[PDB]
Amino acid sequence: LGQGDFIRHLMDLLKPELVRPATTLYQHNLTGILETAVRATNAQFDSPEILRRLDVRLLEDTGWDVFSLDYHVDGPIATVFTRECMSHYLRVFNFLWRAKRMEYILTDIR
Amino acid sequence: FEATINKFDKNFSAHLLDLLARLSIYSGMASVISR
Amino acid sequence: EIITLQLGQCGNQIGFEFWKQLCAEHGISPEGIVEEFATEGTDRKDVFFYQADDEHYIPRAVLLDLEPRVIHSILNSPYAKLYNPENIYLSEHNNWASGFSQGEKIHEDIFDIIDREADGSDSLEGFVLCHSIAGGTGSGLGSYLLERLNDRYPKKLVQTYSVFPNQDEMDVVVQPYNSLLTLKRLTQNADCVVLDNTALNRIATDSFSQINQLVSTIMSASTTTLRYPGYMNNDLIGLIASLIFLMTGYTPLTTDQSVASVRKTTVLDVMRRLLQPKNVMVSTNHCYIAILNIIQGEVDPTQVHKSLQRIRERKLANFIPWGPIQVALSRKSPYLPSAHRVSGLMMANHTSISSLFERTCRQYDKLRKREAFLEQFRKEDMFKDNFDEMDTSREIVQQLIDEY
Amino acid sequence: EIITLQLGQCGNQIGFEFWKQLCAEHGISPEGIVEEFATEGTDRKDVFFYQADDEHYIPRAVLLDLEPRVIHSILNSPYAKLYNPENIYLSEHNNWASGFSQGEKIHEDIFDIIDREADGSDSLEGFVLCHSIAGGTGSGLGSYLLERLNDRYPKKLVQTYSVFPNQDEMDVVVQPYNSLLTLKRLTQNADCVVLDNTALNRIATDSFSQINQLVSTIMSASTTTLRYPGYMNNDLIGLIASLIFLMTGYTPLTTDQSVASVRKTTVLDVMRRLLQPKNVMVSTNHCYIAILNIIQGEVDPTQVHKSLQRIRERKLANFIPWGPIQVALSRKSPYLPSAHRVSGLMMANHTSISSLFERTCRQYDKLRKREAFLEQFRKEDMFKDNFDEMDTSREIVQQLIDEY
Repeated sequence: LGQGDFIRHLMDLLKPELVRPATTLYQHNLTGILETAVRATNAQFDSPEILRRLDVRLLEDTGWDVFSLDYHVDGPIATVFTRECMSHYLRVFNFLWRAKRMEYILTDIR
Repeated sequence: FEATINKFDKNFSAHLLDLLARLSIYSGMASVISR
Repeated sequence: EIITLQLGQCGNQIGFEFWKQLCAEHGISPEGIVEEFATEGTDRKDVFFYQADDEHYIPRAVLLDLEPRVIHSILNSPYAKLYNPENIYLSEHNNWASGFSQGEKIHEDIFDIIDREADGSDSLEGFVLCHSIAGGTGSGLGSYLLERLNDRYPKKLVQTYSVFPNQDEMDVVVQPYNSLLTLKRLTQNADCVVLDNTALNRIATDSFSQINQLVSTIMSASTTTLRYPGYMNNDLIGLIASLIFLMTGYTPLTTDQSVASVRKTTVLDVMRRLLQPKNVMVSTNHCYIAILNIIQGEVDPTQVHKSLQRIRERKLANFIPWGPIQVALSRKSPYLPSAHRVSGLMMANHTSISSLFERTCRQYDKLRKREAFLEQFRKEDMFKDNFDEMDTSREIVQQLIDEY
Repeated sequence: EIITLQLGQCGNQIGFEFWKQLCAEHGISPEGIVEEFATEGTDRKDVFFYQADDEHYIPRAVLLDLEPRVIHSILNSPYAKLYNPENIYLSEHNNWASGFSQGEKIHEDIFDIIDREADGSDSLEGFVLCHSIAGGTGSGLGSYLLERLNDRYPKKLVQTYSVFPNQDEMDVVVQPYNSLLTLKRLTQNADCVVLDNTALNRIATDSFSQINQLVSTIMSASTTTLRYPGYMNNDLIGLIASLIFLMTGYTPLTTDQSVASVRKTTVLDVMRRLLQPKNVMVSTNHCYIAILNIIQGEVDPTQVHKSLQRIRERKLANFIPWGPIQVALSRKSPYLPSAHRVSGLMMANHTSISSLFERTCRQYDKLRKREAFLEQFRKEDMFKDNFDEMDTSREIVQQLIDEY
């Protein structure tokens, strides 16, 4: 979440979707929303290569409990991350996602 | 003639509500309803 | 995204110099062209500008005025071509009632322009209003627009930079009425920046061009982080929630000739300076309600924590007994010289502001007992029968003062 | 292919500037020669022009007029040599009855010309008529030609650009009669574009040369896709079926001096602008019947879908409760500068047009009760005995209004 500008728009577009239960959620729909955010925010001016790996994954309730980004990496660069950094980032990304919706709720009440 | 035009309406409108039904259940194929 | 509604001569100028500051910050050419050095810029431009097929950028601004002269002069400036001629509006041909009557008369075209501008933005966030509350144009026209806007758009923010009349100086003889009515409308419709000529010129000392340059500086520094995305405070609503009437202060309010004293400027000294009544640009153990400090330049959060700790221990401030500040950090534009090592802007809500209204109420009560200068008001339809509007407005302001 | 029948001074001019626009678009020299840069052109020319052994192109146009002066001036223009002298017809030597009487008198030569032109086209699709309904020439002559044409050619379309008299301005004192009769004939024979000087000049403001330049722009933009083949809407009948009285509007109606504001023009903003009553060039919860928007320039169908979705949700339009729009895309001519990133033209059928006739009927009823200016009409054979024609026409128009 070090971008901030991109995650702001991404939390405004997933609001109408994640409120529904997880059973009606299918991954093929959210990708069009993620792709829309990367185009509108400042993340468009970015290396096309790294943007090819950034996608969504569905953890396996409510839509605010199974959504998370993945950024899969394979090849030579995969010897630095080694399937454990990707099992640690997602362990972190939840705590930064919760502490981000608990704030945009409290600026909506305000 | 005056009595068969209304039959086609009940017949054709029934198939269209079937097309719009199946074209909704999908994960493009969803933007067709807006067309 | 955001829209700017500037009314009266005061608002018209305010907008002129605000957009001057903006184009200076974002490297936008006077004609709307983009400079070569700024081609690869990272700064976000959608917030205040929208680009055009000709590659030029157009402000999301609308010009309103009862008189042509000011805007005609604006269009003779080097910045003339930048604005959108379609949006600009001028009356074909000094009272609040007259202003509101005209507002009722020219509803259609104004809201046409506003709708056209609104539909060009995907994620409009709120409104910005710049006007003076004393003169006939600003007061009445802003009143009418605020009313019909809060009615039209019940899901958009409404922010204003309202300029208050000087009081030590005896300018509008009929100022009490216009000020009181504009305050009524502000309480009844405005989401959220008070301004006065008296203290503003006081700090300037110790032409309208320089005064409003300072005001535009305040506005731009307020909107910086929104313009420059970071980690926290990435939206106007975030700003408003963290505070909610306001007053402002800016530390590096230094002339172009006063850069000779390059004083080693920490964050602590700045944030301290933002607290003193002298720097508060506006003129019962009255205390604070909220404080926000936006800091530009290099900043170490350890320094921020230390400054906060020391100020808390030194108890230089007073807070409400019935309720439990904020220090946000931004990045300077990469273009304007960083003559200041670190700079600070403060926006706060403090109870003392109540006094303002107590003066104006005292002013208004000092006239309503003798029916001074009511002849023109009776002319307009709104005050044709009676003046119950005035009584309701006065009681509303009294209720607000009691609440404070 | 298509034929153009233009009558009266209004129609004669309309044709002059329409063909000016066409030759500008297709790169046709004033003399009928083709420019070198356009030698390899892909644009279809048969629709409005037929080439000649001398390599020059001749319009499928016929000039009709009760008076010589206008066409004589036309033949003194730089475009004079372009037209076909054979087709042009001038009466050797302001009333509808007189016009229809002459039409009865000069049947033979007119239909000779029309047949000659028709036999030169393999796939003629319909007819185009340009005329004014008030003046004596246009009204009566168009009436006669429409009658005898619908009789002669029962398998060809008949499209008209009928110009309606100004009403706010009190021009033809006997306008109600001519207008009412021409409307009778239009309902009784015309396949399918209303036009009025009042709103047309209103939009022009906010000489006949410029007014009719705008009108020719409308006509050319209407016929663009037919001229420029694409995928869909490759025929006039396709146009008519998708809608079926009409009104029109064009977004980029900008002076040659008003290009300075190069506003970033999406498709959404254009298609939105085409909806407002202001842009409708013509002057009970009245609603729409049909809407068509032809868009020129780069266009992404995703943008079109998004605009349609948003407008549908915003419910800016109203539709018939008893029945279930269309957005077609074309390509600009490769020659005229693309000063507009994307442009839009709208043709719609809306119930409010009924009001027009209600005015004219009110006008006509405001005269028939006192028998004003009937002396000249009694002179002609058609109204020599009685005026039952007038009564039938009035009742037909009343029936049409009731149907609306």
